[PDB]
Amino acid sequence: YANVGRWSASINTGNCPFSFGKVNNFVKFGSVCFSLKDIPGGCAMPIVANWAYSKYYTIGTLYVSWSDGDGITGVPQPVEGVSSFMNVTLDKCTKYNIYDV
Amino acid sequence: YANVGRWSASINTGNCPFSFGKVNNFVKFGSVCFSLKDIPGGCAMPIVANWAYSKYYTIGTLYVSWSDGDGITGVPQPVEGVSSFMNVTLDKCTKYNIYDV
Ligand SMILES: *[C@@H]1O[C@H](CO)[C@@H](O)[C@H](O)[C@H]1NC(C)=O
Ligand SMILES: *[C@@H]1O[C@H](CO)[C@@H](O)[C@H](O)[C@H]1NC(C)=O
Repeated sequence: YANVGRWSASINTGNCPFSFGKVNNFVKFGSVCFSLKDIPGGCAMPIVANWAYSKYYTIGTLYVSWSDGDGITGVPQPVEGVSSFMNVTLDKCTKYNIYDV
Repeated sequence: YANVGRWSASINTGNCPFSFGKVNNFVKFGSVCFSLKDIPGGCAMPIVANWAYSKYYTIGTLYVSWSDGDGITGVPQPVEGVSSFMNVTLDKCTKYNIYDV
């Protein structure tokens, strides 16, 4: 969509213990699955359009379901192969995600 | 199923204030109902298969719904008729469920 007039749209957390987008920050799961048709035990994130922050419509929702644990990690950008990078900024104040801390 | 390879499966509490199996411990309801198709206001317990505790699949879910109150009790084993047993172990430390305490 275009930002025509005072229209806006977004995902919202809805009732999940994470947000769409924010799961790119090294959030971990034993298994995670998404749908545009409802899925059992899963939380739902409303795809909300609104006009002027004054009228709001759930133009759809995203249904998301997961196991806690790990083996699945959400990440900022692409990765390849067996070899894995370590990226570190020495001696400068830094925001870090080190061995899932 | 057989425990072939590292496969396992279970019910989990999901989002319920009880577990399947554990409701056999004298848990009480005004009404309770179960389904394999979704039911309104009810919590859902995921029927999870997993491999090696490392990949997990909701092979189904159990949907469960209830009223609080009583007249329905979950119990360990069968019962019959109008007459009801009292089973007590005097003078030895014991785990008890006495008049729903
Ligand atoms: C480390 O992260 C920064 C963030 O932009 C990126 O520019 C850089 O390419 C990364 N280094 C490696 C080795 O991936
Ligand atoms: C009392 O509970 C024990 C637990 O195993 C059982 O073996 C016994 O038969 C019970 N007694 C009665 C009267 O049901």
